[PDB]
Amino acid sequence: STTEDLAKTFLEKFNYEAEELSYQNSLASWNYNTNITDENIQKMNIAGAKWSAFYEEESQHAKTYPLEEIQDPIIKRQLRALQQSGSSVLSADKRERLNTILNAMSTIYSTGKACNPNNPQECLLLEPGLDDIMENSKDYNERLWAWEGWRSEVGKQLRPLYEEYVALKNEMARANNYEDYGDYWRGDYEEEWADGYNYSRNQLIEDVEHTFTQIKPLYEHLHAYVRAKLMDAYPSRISPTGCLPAHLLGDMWGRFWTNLYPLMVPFGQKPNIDVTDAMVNQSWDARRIFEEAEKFFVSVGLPNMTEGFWQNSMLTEPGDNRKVVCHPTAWDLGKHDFRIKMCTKVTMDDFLTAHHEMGHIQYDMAYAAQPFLLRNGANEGFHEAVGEIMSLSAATPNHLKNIGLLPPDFSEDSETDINFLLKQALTIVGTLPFTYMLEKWRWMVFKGEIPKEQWMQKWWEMKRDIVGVVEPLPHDETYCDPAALFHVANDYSFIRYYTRTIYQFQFQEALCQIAKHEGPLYKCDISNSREAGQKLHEMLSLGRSKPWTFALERVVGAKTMDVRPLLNYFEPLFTWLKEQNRNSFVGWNTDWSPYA
Amino acid sequence: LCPFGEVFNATRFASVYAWNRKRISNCVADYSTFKCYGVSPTKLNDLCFTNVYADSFVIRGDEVRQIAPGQTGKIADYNYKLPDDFTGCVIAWNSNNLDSKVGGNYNYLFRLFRKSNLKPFERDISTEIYQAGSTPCNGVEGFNCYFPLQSYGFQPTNGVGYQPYRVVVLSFELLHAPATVCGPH
Ligand SMILES: *[C@@H]1O[C@H](CO)[C@@H](O[C@@H]2O[C@H](CO)[C@@H](O)[C@H](O)[C@H]2NC(C)=O)[C@H](O)[C@H]1NC(C)=O
Ligand SMILES: *[C@@H]1O[C@H](CO[C@@H]2O[C@@H](C)[C@@H](O)[C@@H](O)[C@@H]2O)[C@@H](O)[C@H](O)[C@H]1NC(C)=O
Ligand SMILES: *[C@@H]1O[C@H](CO)[C@@H](O)[C@H](O)[C@H]1NC(C)=O
Ligand SMILES: *[C@@H]1O[C@H](CO)[C@@H](O)[C@H](O)[C@H]1NC(C)=O
Repeated sequence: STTEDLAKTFLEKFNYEAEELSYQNSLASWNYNTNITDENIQKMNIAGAKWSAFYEEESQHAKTYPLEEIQDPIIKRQLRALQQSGSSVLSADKRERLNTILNAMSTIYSTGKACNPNNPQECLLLEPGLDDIMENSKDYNERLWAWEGWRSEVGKQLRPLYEEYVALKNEMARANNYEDYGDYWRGDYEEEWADGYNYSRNQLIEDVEHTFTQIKPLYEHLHAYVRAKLMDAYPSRISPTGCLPAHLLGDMWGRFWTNLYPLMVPFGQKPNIDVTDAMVNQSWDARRIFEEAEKFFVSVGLPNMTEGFWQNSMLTEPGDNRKVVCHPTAWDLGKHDFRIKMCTKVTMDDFLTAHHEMGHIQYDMAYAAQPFLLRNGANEGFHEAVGEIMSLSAATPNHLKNIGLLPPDFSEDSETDINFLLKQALTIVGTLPFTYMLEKWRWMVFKGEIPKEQWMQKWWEMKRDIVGVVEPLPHDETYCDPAALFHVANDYSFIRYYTRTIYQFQFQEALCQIAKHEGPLYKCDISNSREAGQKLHEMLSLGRSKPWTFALERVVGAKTMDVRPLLNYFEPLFTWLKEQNRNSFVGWNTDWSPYA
Repeated sequence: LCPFGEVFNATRFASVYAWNRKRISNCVADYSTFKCYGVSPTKLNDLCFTNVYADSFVIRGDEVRQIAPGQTGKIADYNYKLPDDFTGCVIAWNSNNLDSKVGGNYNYLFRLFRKSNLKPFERDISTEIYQAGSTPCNGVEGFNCYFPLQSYGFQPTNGVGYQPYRVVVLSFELLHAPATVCGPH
């Protein structure tokens, strides 16, 4: 009797126990997020610790069926996921030391505070306090203390920790046969498959970089336009051929330029479409929104929400004694138990969010028949891409007409479209160079290409060169500014934010084709195209059972990441910016400094 | 006169692996899914049979598909098989309100492993450790050795296909013995 026999029957029994322990973890965690009590924190910890103990134990057992000896690729993909390994291969001392470090970092990020150099008793956490300054201030000096203070106080603490964290992760990664921690992380896009659905870890670098050069033009003109307006925002602070002072960019990092919008609004007298007041006047409540989001998905031929989804979801802030976490999320607890937790308000924003989050649930329902270990998006980027596609079509004036949040005789205003596409680019394309540059730095640090003595030096060389952003004050190697961002300090790969953005518009372009949409790529509304929803579902239901390259091909026709749809989405704005910049510089110096 | 209540409205059903059989003999019978294979249910109150066997267990919504002739699955292969020429009805209904509970109810089991498939209407209640590999278990679970039974785990929040369903499988028997089960005629 063959080793694939043993593997199949081992997995058959694991699936039952795993499904059960994992369901108890989901339930206890859900109990916390919808009722924060110290008792519930306890039940959440106790159950989550049971699940991870079970998993690591079973992950060792899964290793006794060598992958070489398995032929059926559905069993093979199951085992690869279970026997995927890390951190156990270290010594027990270094494994314990690593966790001490990851834990030190993660908590000094959520508790370190920085004090205003002029009001010493005003000491502000990031989480409510500095964040409010970096997202709402228009004062150069106020924004500067906050930005610099958080990077001198919280950042410098993390520097020796991050230093040692790099050493241990690389030891772990090479102990598992990867080149470095980065090569380990790029394994999340790897695929081992015949006839050209393979995808090598080094190709992710190849594809990320090649897509990025195509972005540079659109980013250059977005950059030139905001630099112009920001010059007006903060007169005599910004060079017109220079880079952007990092502390003026709209959040704590310049991760999203989206809060810069009211300083640079293209057509000030065409206020952006806001169906909030319509919703309030038609007496819509939270139930109505979600019903409407359900309607949208049926119209493309996807299922209704399960009856459990309506009993067990938490669609409003409970308003009794209970204390909750309001951040919208879409849970797949297991055992076809699907729920959304969201503190819904009657706003146009929460209307779109319900669509975005119900899209997550549709993905979850679609692959529920796959084996347990394969119930995920095709890779780390697919779930959010699918969610965002829904938010896109539901915001269009056409859909808003058909559901009567916009009068039937309403006519779209091309200037109002430019307003909307600018705000979109401030978020969507703004973040792409930020994201690519961060992971490139991280990836290089792990490879050993950047020495310790040049960490912050190459960081800002890359901020200046790639992102067109320049540090307002000089930072030596006493700083660890990349760790002053959550995902770095909390040890999370960052490239998903880049790939899922590119995936999202690949999906939407492919679906609007199928829906025989007429004009430009924004303004598209896949509503009522059962053909489009069905193509979507044919991939959604794959789970992780096929390589993501095949999964992408199932919807768009190529097995490749491709950024041309993103550029196509923004083509209207792209030509508008070009004409707006007839008398602006485009690109940046990389020599100019506020402090020079 | 027929005791269909104590098989349908029974408080505790059996585990599918140890499925229950009740012989119905010498009475009158007055008759969610309800699927018949050898006979028209609409004509049931008119017919007459020597014996009527009432088989009952619980099962997942997923698995109600398997209590039918010519089916394959853990349930049909390893717990309750119906013969290709089955002549009878499979009545099923959702029992979430009854057989699931907030902590999980785990008193319902099905056999997960067996060295061969059951013959039709065979029952197997052995609990011998299942040796999947060359090296023998010694009553000891693990190392390619498994406890043959597996628990269900019904909670009220599960999706429908994971919820408990109560099943009754009525077989109808025509021997040359005097028929003793009927309705009006
Ligand atoms: C999705 O659900 C709705 C209702 O929850 C279904 O619409 C019908 O709604 C009326 C009253 O609202 C009910 O009496 C009907 O039983 C519902 N069902 C049907 C089939 O009309 C809607 O049809 C559901 N969509 C799908 C694809 O099942
Ligand atoms: C896919 O594979 C192509 C063939 O290369 C050979 O096969 C693969 C599976 C490797 O094991 C390699 O060592 C072999 O030489 C590659 O040429 C091609 O670039 C690959 N494509 C991607 C996206 O990885
Ligand atoms: C919330 O938590 C408390 C104790 O942790 C518990 O008594 C209560 O039933 C829980 N649920 C709700 C809905 O309040
Ligand atoms: C018991 O069985 C009969 C079957 O016809 C049904 O009508 C009845 O409602 C069942 N339940 C009770 C509580 O009587």
